[PDB]
Amino acid sequence: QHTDINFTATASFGGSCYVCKPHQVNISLNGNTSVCVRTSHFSIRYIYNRVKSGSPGDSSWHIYLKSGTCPFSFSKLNNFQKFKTICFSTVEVPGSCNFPLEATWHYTSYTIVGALYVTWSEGNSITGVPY
Amino acid sequence: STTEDLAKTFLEKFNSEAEELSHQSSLASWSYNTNITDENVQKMNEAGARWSAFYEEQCKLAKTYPLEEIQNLTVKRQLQALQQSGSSVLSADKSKRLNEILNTMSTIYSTGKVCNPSNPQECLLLEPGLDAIMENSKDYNQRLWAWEGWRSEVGKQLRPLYEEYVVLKNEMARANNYEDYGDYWRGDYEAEGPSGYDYSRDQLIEDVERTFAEIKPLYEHLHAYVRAKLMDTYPSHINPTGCLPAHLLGDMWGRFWTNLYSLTVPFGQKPNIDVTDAMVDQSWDAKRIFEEAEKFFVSVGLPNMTQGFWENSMLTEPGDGRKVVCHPTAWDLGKGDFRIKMCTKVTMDDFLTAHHEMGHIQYDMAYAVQPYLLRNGANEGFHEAVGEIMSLSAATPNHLKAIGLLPPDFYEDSETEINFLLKQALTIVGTLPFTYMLEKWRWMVFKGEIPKEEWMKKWWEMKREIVGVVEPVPHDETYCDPAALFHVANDYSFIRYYTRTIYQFQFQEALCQTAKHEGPLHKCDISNSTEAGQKLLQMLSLGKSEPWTLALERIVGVKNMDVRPLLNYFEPLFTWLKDQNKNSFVGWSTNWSPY
Ligand SMILES: *[C@@H]1O[C@H](CO)[C@@H](O[C@@H]2O[C@H](CO)[C@@H](O)[C@H](O)[C@H]2NC(C)=O)[C@H](O)[C@H]1NC(C)=O
Ligand SMILES: *[C@@H]1O[C@H](CO[C@@H]2O[C@@H](C)[C@@H](O)[C@@H](O)[C@@H]2O)[C@@H](O)[C@H](O)[C@H]1NC(C)=O
Ligand SMILES: *[C@@H]1O[C@H](CO)[C@@H](O)[C@H](O)[C@H]1NC(C)=O
Repeated sequence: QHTDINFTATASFGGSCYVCKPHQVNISLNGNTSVCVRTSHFSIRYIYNRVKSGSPGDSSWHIYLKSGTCPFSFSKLNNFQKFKTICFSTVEVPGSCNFPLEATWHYTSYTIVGALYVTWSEGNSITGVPY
Repeated sequence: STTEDLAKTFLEKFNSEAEELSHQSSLASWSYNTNITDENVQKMNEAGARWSAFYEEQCKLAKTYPLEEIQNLTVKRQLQALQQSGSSVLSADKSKRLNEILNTMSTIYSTGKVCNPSNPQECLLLEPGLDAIMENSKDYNQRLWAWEGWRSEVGKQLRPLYEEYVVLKNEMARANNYEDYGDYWRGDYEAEGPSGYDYSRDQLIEDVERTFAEIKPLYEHLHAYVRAKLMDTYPSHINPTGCLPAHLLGDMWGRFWTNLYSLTVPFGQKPNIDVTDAMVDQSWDAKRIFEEAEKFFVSVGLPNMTQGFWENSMLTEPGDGRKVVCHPTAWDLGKGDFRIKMCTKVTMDDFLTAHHEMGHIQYDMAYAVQPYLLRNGANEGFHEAVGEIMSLSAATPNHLKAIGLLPPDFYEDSETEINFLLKQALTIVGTLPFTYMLEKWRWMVFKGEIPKEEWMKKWWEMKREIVGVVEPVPHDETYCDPAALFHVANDYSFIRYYTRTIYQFQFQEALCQTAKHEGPLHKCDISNSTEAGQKLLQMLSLGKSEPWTLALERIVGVKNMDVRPLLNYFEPLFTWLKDQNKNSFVGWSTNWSPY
């Protein structure tokens, strides 16, 4: 079959120093902390979602991910790359690729708020379709 | 637990409930100031009554936390600040009177009209008509109609209110244990601070006067030169030895002489330093102005403006017929919301003003990293100085070139150097004696050195001695001409506009040495100097966390005002004027008057 994985960061921004760090930032692989691709084809997209705060200071709040410790670019995963195993987790798991999740207020201070964890065994059984 | 720990509990509580109530009060002041309508006045009041309640209650719940007993010099700072303040020590009845007097003075000023005696249906407001006369007109009698109409038909109205206002603000002052409202104000400049860094509030006067005396000669010669030229335009109205008639100076007040440049430029055949005409020839819109200002700020390594700034600023007078307040202000609404309010027009003045107002937003952005109680400029001068530093770099002919607003073949020579330093003296050196006098009057009225039966006598006695400016028409004490200026009717300390001016060169010197600029500092354009950007940002982001004295030592050498960079900026001009004046009568006589 084909599996979609939405990797979603949801963040709320108030608190003491509005500008210094986000208040809370929940991180989720499909509404769970862990997904293993078990289908022949898979897609993964990163979704950033702010909550309403009643302040246009939102949208100067950027949370995005970074090129991590591994030979993949997040965007390269979806572009017909091939694996035998591929699994995604929210929290550090053994022997993993790490895509760190940095947050920033309008490019002032940068402040890491989590990461996407990738585990893989090379093969020709699982494909990354971009559609 | 330790009283200091138990006071951190208080501070943490404050710094949460505040940042919601602040933003909500700010958001409703915005709407009024962006849409004056009686239901937006109401909402504004309510939310600010929520803020007042909390703040004045938590002031008193913070005095319960004694200061000697706290050792952390952040929690001391934060607490000291909460504690001190509050027009809160007054009868519920007398508090409510003040606010009616204050809101009445404000809207009398907002809505005052002066009416053609030919067409009684034609009737003019400062913004937009009467200021336009006084800025553009060359007709002696039209200037006086406007100048006098404003003072006689709104200044008079203001006079009874102003009298109550001094009584009750003097009461508010002495009941927070100050000498008079004048003292209450001068305490923006009090530091306790560390050792070797304190500053009392009775040294502001001393040091204002000390530094003003040192300006007086450069100002005298400027004055001579401009009365000399103004005769060419109002012959038979201007005595070559008397003070300068007040209605002739560029503003409804002569706060700045800038709009006298037309008439006083030394070398006018050269390319125009005043870049208004170029702006209009190149179809510059308000968006263009603010973008160019943004780009300046970026080039020195300071951030660009937030999306919210571009979404919600008000950068022109809106076209939907809404009535708004145009007085240019740079709002920190909190929660990272930053805006400007400004009815912008295509003028080298609003171009410089956009740089100034965006400088405010940068100090505002920078100190948002500091606890709520400390996110204010160090003194009121610092904020307006950081603003004027941007104008200093952005008005130099070099930067004007590189922007486009001077033709590509332009090249400075000693004649255009003098041209520039004349405009920039009309604007800077000019406003210095105005600012000192207005506040000496205020401070002295407040002390009660000046009774009600001399309020307009002393005013024009002092305006003729200190400033060199003479009423064109006699004014009895049925008038309150001080209150005919925004800042006075809207209850704002004015001395900030003096301290700003001595600082803005102190600071510019510093940054230029860090920008490794050689040669005259009036040819400094810190533009493209990321290193000077950093140095500035390093003060900006301290906010009020340190004394203003300590904050001078960081960027500039000294821990007090120093008029020397200002004298050096203007030294070229000083020497040309002194020549250009030898066969003239430099200084004035307080005796002549146009009547
Ligand atoms: C004064 O007290 C403040 C707290 O009110 C201290 O700030 C803390 O500093 C430590 C440094 O390791 C940080 O981990 C904390 O996050 C800071 N704030 C909090 C919430 O406690 C400050 O260091 C103290 N010292 C002075 C004199 O400034
Ligand atoms: C503000 O600028 C953003 C790009 O940021 C630029 O690069 C970062 C790393 C910083 O150096 C920053 O100061 C630079 O300006 C844009 O994405 C954003 O749209 C701009 N905002 C607006 C609306 O002006
Ligand atoms: C102006 O305020 C009125 C209420 O006083 C409101 O109905 C109107 O929508 C506001 N206009 C804008 C564009 O803010």
